[PDB]
Amino acid sequence: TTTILMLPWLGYGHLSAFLELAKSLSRRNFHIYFCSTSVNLDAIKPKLPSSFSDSIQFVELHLPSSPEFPPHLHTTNGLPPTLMPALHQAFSMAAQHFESILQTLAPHLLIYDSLQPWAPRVASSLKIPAINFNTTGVFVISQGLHPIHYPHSKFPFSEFVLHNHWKAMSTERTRKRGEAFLYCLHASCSVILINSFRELEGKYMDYLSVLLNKKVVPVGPLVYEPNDEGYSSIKNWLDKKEPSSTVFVSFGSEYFPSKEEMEEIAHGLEASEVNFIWVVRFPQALPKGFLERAGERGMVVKGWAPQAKILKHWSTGGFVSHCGWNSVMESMMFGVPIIGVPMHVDQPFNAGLVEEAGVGVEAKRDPDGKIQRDEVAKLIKEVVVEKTREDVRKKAREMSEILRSKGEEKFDEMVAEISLLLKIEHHHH
Amino acid sequence: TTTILMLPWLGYGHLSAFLELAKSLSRRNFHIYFCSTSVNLDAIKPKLPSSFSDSIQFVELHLPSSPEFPPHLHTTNGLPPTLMPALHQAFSMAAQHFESILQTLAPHLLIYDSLQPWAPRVASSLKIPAINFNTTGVFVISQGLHPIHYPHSKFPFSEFVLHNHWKATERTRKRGEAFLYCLHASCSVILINSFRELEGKYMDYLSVLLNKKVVPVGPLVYEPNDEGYSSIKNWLDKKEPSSTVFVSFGSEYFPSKEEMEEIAHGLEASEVNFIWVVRFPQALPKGFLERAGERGMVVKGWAPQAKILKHWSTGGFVSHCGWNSVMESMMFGVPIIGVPMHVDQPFNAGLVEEAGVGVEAKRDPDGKIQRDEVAKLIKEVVVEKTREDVRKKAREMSEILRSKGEEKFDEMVAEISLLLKIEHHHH
Ligand SMILES: C[C@@H](CC[C@@H](O[C@@H]1O[C@@H](CO)[C@H](O)[C@H](O)[C@H]1O[C@@H]1O[C@H](CO)[C@@H](O)[C@H](O)[C@H]1O)C(C)(C)O)[C@@H]1CC[C@@]2(C)[C@@H]3CC=C4[C@H](CC[C@H](O[C@@H]5O[C@H](CO)[C@@H](O)[C@H](O)[C@H]5O)C4(C)C)[C@]3(C)[C@@H](O)C[C@]12C
Ligand SMILES: C[C@@H](CC[C@@H](O[C@@H]1O[C@@H](CO)[C@H](O)[C@H](O)[C@H]1O[C@@H]1O[C@H](CO)[C@@H](O)[C@H](O)[C@H]1O)C(C)(C)O)[C@@H]1CC[C@@]2(C)[C@@H]3CC=C4[C@H](CC[C@H](O[C@@H]5O[C@H](CO)[C@@H](O)[C@H](O)[C@H]5O)C4(C)C)[C@]3(C)[C@@H](O)C[C@]12C
Ligand SMILES: C[C@@H](CC[C@@H](O[C@@H]1O[C@@H](CO)[C@H](O)[C@H](O)[C@H]1O[C@@H]1O[C@H](CO)[C@@H](O)[C@H](O)[C@H]1O)C(C)(C)O)[C@@H]1CC[C@@]2(C)[C@@H]3CC=C4[C@H](CC[C@H](O[C@@H]5O[C@H](CO)[C@@H](O)[C@H](O)[C@H]5O)C4(C)C)[C@]3(C)[C@@H](O)C[C@]12C
Ligand SMILES: C[C@@H](CC[C@@H](O[C@@H]1O[C@@H](CO)[C@H](O)[C@H](O)[C@H]1O[C@@H]1O[C@H](CO)[C@@H](O)[C@H](O)[C@H]1O)C(C)(C)O)[C@@H]1CC[C@@]2(C)[C@@H]3CC=C4[C@H](CC[C@H](O[C@@H]5O[C@H](CO)[C@@H](O)[C@H](O)[C@H]5O)C4(C)C)[C@]3(C)[C@@H](O)C[C@]12C
Ligand SMILES: C[C@H](CO)OC[C@@H](C)OC[C@@H](C)OC[C@@H](C)OC[C@@H](C)OC[C@H](C)OC[C@@H](C)O
Ligand SMILES: C[C@H](CO)OC[C@@H](C)OC[C@@H](C)OC[C@@H](C)OC[C@@H](C)OC[C@H](C)OC[C@@H](C)O
Ligand SMILES: C[C@H](CO)OC[C@@H](C)OC[C@@H](C)OC[C@@H](C)OC[C@@H](C)OC[C@H](C)OC[C@@H](C)O
Ligand SMILES: O=c1ccn([C@@H]2O[C@H](COP(=O)(O)OP(=O)(O)O)[C@@H](O)[C@H]2O)c(=O)[nH]1
Ligand SMILES: O=c1ccn([C@@H]2O[C@H](COP(=O)(O)OP(=O)(O)O)[C@@H](O)[C@H]2O)c(=O)[nH]1
Repeated sequence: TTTILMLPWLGYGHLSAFLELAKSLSRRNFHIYFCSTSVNLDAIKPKLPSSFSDSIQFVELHLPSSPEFPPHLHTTNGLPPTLMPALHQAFSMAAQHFESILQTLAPHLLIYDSLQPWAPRVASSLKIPAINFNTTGVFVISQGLHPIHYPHSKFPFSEFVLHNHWKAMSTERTRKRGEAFLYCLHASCSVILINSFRELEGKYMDYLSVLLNKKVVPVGPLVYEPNDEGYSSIKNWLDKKEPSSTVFVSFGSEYFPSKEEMEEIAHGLEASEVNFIWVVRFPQALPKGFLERAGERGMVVKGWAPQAKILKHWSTGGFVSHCGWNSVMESMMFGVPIIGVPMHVDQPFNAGLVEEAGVGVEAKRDPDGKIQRDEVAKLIKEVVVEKTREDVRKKAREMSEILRSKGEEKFDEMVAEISLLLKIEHHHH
Repeated sequence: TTTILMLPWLGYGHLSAFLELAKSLSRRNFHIYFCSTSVNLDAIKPKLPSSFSDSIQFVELHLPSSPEFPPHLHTTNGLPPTLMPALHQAFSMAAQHFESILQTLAPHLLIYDSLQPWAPRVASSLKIPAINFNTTGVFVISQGLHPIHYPHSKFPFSEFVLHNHWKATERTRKRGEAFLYCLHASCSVILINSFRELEGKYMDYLSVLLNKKVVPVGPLVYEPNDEGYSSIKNWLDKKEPSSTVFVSFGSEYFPSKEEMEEIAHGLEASEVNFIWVVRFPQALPKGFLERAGERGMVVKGWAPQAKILKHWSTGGFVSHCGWNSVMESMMFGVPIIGVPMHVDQPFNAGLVEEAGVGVEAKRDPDGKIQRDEVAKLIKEVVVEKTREDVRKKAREMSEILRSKGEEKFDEMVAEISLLLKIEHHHH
């Protein structure tokens, strides 16, 4: 039995995408060691059906621990942003435990995320072949690598323009971050895997492959679908609404919008008169009277909501989303138009790809980089409340039809590449 | 590797349901020998993706052959109804070749259909455990078995009444004895293509009446990925959403000229868009296609039923209510307009109506189809959509069925595991 150890970065969206990939490999008769910190393994375990537990086994990675940084903070999920430097420093210090895990389990293959340059170095030292898996889409990576080779040329194959707000958000420190990220891709054996699909990003995949001089293999759409978490009361509330009348509002697992940002979002929801379910979180807030004036149109869920189940409900007509890639992939699969309110990292590029595909719209920031309640209201009105953007709704339906038609063949290329790589390395061993 | 030989009855609907069940066992690491006549194996091979061919292997069963009854007629698909006695007799005579196949391949398990009492007998003689798999739903079986045990009491848990057209001695008893033997002879359990949200109380009742465990393995529904589709798709793409009915009477029925006349006039009066599969043995009123214009399309011989039912333009399914077609329509959320023809179909239409995911065009007292019934129901369900209730339940049923996954086969796999562990001891 061929064994693969999988090492996602310590973020919930990363663990989620890796676990969907783990199931696909389990269905192809691989045995999977799924390796993360205990707090992340606990968070993702409800997403693993019991039928997989014989072939997908959780392996705890130990980070350095202190009473000031204890194991329940060894995740980006709800982490105070100012502990991100500590979290990254401790993850890099896990390389010795990770070496011991690889020596004990001796897996045939390592699949690793793009935030751990040490991981393919440890694997190589044990003669364990290793492949990089990216849980972003392709667009953002191609946009970052293009200016390195073509500093005086516009990015081709897109009219996307990154807002000045993110253009400025020591160039030497920024360079070293990019060198570590690219090393993870560059070090990958023969191919890199990425959670995307050609109908959406084929031209960018081909370009990235030319730029990196490595084959890019899509393995998406990777989308978790559950089989209470508070859904019983949420479903009963959604059941009282008209079809396609409600927006779900969420900024993912590792972002806390500021008070000023929440004000613009809240006033936008209010002016649109939409029904809304809004997940509000606080690290491990709303205008006075906002909920009271919303009345039965609004619901705030504290901490966490059953995102997939809400997006699949017949009452849901829109998704006000930070445009994290898993959330975008879910919304496309479920056919819910995205109203993009991107915040940072890959999100503004994801919102631009959503907009260019015609399956969603982006709420634009003002020149000073602030969210605009007027934009948010206008786009919710057009996409959900009055539905004058029938073009967006049609493209969203058509994309979901495309994504629902994909099956296990989406993994054929990855499996063939893994097979070839292990047969070659067995010779060289 | 545990091996299973599967022996459907020689009908396309049966091979279809058996192949979907074969795929589910293959994903559970069984090796499948899929056994049927060559004409049937040829017909079903497009529905088997290449990824399965290493673990689902086709095995040819030979029936007796003659120039008057050659191998391309060894199927009910498009077969002249007056050759059905010959096909059944030929299938019985295949029991010898079937024994040789079981001896050669030595499968660990036989799964067999309900039209071959000799099959579990051959398996038993070779000490091969055998399980019956039914490609109907359960309602029809419980309705047939109930009056045997309760001749003076009405069937419970349903108000369905079988029209006198289908109501109307020793030969009938002998047919029922052979069918029930297939179920009764099954080892430990019978398998059936159904699911509890739709037929739970009937499964429980059948299990009591047969004194055997009934294990559901449904919904079993083929979904594809040309065969004419590219042109049909371009035609559907020009229609309004949910505006079009697909019309089909399955693989082994040819409606009479009289029936075709009533269906045709019902379609015309409704002013619905329609795609209608019309077949001739291995027809329409004069001017009907002309007057229909671009509203109607006749497809000769065969159509990509699943792709059509899944299209955004399809709002209804005028169906003979064969069980695979009912299961597909429920899975895809398309309301059924039932025009059942024979065998289990009037019972299936009754269950559809009871569940509220479709409606049944009722026949006249003398058994004739009524063009006014067909037109009225198409108008109410598809064209005017005043039966919002039917469309909603169809949608809610589609969501239920889409929520099911690989767990629907857990009970079957566990029973198979137990049965083989027991019989390994005894042999
Ligand atoms: C800084 C360097 C690695 C940083 C890490 O360091 C590692 O640390 C040690 C211990 O930790 C490890 O043990 C490793 O040994 C050591 O890593 C080695 O680092 C050397 C360079 O120091 C590589 O040579 C060698 O391979 C690699 O192993 C880090 C973060 C851990 O410190 C990065 C890795 C990805 C990479 C190679 C990119 C992406 C891909 C490349 C480009 C430049 C040019 C090429 O691209 C081609 O250029 C043509 C002209 O335009 C195009 O025509 C064509 O299209 C395009 O393909 C290429 C594919 C090589 C490019 C943009 C380079 O600028 C800079 C590179 C950014
Ligand atoms: C691989 C690289 C990713 C870079 C890409 O980003 C990613 O891109 C998205 C795709 O779009 C992804 O999906 C992720 O979401 C997104 O990642 C997030 O990005 C946001 C803001 O951008 C952060 O807020 C958040 O935290 C981070 O996770 C990028 C920037 C190219 O885009 C990661 C980022 C953090 C980082 C730089 C750490 C931490 C700090 C560094 C170390 C190595 C050495 C240095 O650190 C050493 O240690 C101490 C630091 O002070 C000092 O003592 C000493 O001087 C120094 O040597 C250094 C500072 C460079 C170290 C351990 C590196 O190996 C590996 C790095 C892990
Ligand atoms: C198991 C039984 C199924 C009976 C059930 O039906 C099924 O129920 C649905 C579920 O709802 C299913 O899904 C199927 O669609 C539906 O099936 C179809 O039903 C329609 C009309 O309803 C036919 O048009 C069509 O053909 C048939 O497939 C039923 C009736 C209970 O409902 C089958 C049907 C035919 C039959 C009776 C044959 C053929 C003929 C018979 C033999 C056995 C012995 C006899 O043979 C004679 O033996 C004599 C010596 O004793 C000789 O004198 C003589 O020469 C010889 O003929 C006999 C005539 C009874 C024989 C070989 C039997 O083993 C097995 C039988 C195979
Ligand atoms: C006619 C007979 C089989 C015909 C075939 O023959 C086979 O042919 C030989 C070679 O071909 C083979 O070698 C087989 O040996 C030989 O088959 C044997 O045939 C005898 C009876 O001759 C059985 O005894 C024995 O098991 C079985 O092996 C064939 C091929 C000719 O077609 C049929 C099979 C299914 C069956 C048993 C049913 C369904 C289930 C049963 C019922 C009635 C009573 C029971 O039901 C219970 O009744 C209670 C009171 O109401 C309720 O309390 C409870 O709820 C309910 O469970 C029971 C479960 C047994 C019932 C209605 C019976 O009438 C009649 C039966 C119809
Ligand atoms: C540490 C990293 C990698 O280890 O350093 C690598 C560094 C070399 O950058 C490599 C790559 C990113 O760019 C290659 C570049 C040299 O290409 C020049 C080309 C565009 O020709 C134009 C040139 C001015 O004019 C053309 C002239 C012939 O007319
Ligand atoms: C914002 C969002 C983040 O999620 O977008 C990310 C995107 C920007 O991706 C950046 C990444 C794909 O490239 C990083 C790059 C900017 O770093 C430069 C470094 C690798 O140069 C190497 C080497 C010296 O260059 C050789 C050159 C001098 O010839
Ligand atoms: C009348 C019902 C509902 O109105 O519809 C009939 C239809 C549902 O039948 C389909 C079939 C599935 O069930 C028939 C079979 C279960 O029993 C038939 C019986 C006459 O054969 C003799 C039988 C073995 O003998 C047993 C005993 C009397 O010896
Ligand atoms: O309240 C919530 C918020 C998020 N999610 C899930 O968390 C994932 C978030 O990943 P994404 O890539 O969208 O963004 P990230 O959290 O990485 O920023 C997605 O699977 C969402 O469905 C959820 O289930 N409930
Ligand atoms: O033109 C056609 C007619 C039928 N079918 C398929 O054939 C099966 C018919 O089986 P059903 O149980 O509905 O009735 P039967 O043919 O057994 O009477 C179903 O999978 C249909 O999708 C098809 O694909 N194209």
